[PDB]
Amino acid sequence: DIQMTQSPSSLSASVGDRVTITCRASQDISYYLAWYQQKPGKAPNLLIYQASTLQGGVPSRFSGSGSGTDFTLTISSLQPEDFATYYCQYHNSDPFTFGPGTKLDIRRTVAAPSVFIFPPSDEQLKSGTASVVCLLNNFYPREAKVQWKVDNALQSGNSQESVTEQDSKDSTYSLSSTLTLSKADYEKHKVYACEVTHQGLSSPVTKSFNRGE
Amino acid sequence: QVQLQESGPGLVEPSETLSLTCTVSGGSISSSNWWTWIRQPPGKGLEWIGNIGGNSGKTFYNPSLKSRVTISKDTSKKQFSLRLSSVAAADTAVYYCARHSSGYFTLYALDSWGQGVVVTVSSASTKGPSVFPLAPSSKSTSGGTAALGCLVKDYFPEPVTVSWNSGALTSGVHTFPAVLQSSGLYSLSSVVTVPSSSLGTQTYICNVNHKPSNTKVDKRVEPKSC
Amino acid sequence: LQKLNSWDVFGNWFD
Repeated sequence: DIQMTQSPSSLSASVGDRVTITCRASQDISYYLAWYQQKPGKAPNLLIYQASTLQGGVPSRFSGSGSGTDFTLTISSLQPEDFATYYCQYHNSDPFTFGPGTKLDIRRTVAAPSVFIFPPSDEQLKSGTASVVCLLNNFYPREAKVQWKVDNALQSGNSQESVTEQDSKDSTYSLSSTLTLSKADYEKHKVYACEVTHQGLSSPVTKSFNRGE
Repeated sequence: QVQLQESGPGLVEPSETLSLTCTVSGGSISSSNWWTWIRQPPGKGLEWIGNIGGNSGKTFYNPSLKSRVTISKDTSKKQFSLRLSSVAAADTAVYYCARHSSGYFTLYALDSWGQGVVVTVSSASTKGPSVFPLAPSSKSTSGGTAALGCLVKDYFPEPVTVSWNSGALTSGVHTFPAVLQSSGLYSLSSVVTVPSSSLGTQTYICNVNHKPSNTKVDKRVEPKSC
Repeated sequence: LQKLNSWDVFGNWFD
């Protein structure tokens, strides 16, 4: 029936920009094209239907155009809360195909992370496992490298990390890295350290603690 | 106008039947709307599952699912429902109900949506989290700012939600996406930055909610005693 | 298998 493609698959733009993303249908779908915004962890919100009709309650800076196979969504006066995945959809007959989505990120000036480290709690130690947490707060761009060191020995294979979505006002990220050891392994060593490299740092930042202080 | 509330299980074992229900307010099931189900597999886009005409009862289904999908409605109970039989690991997804508005001869779009239900297909058992404090200290302080948090560990399936002080503390809160550990269980952290001068006066409590286990746990987060 | 057309849209206004 209908194949839907979107372009670009991802982009960044600055606050104040006027940004256009595209959708194409593999067959003529007249003007029966809808656009949705999807925030991380939320149901999508309808922005536009019939290719250019603005849904009630949607800000005036969203607009759409096109008919046939090629369509566009334009966001004028781009706002920091406009980061999202945007989806097109054929909305008049089955299988009501959605495009693959376009991920929009907001661009801002480089910001270095604040770095914090958390030793395992005594509570968790009583259970036989030790989680050491390193937190990178309010940085940009998203790319950061976190290396764990235990008594100055580089670790590998025993940590996982997670990154938040962009902040809807200041457009920064935060990142959490967890090093997981057994209680017995954790009690064999003294100095635990998180080492962080990031575009906004002139040299790597090391946050550390001595076990049991 | 129309508001939608979804209900259903967070965890189904393979080969069993998944059932979800959507409860509608602000309108009758018997209406020119097409009541709809949509899903979103992890890391993927949106997929229309099928719909049912509120008045006519005519159903339409996505061809990649039609032999296993049934959509039905009950106007007197203000609900419509999805049945997905013979579920497999690939049916793991967030499932949404939605209202597809209609014109006289053409359709509009999905203008109202339920909140979503995270559905995992797995033979593993449900497990509530252990909540551990991330205590504030000198090594979590920058300027007049202290970071503290909660480690929510070893739970299954997704999701958990975290609030601070029952939702009265939202500024500076970062709740991170969960990671899947090698044990097959999830773990996430939630952190907040607060004035360092408040650690001796203000109480900080993370409220952890894990609905698949019916777990609600409040954890006080305090400086250590060394 | 039947596809959703304008007759189906229109029919869903009745009752």
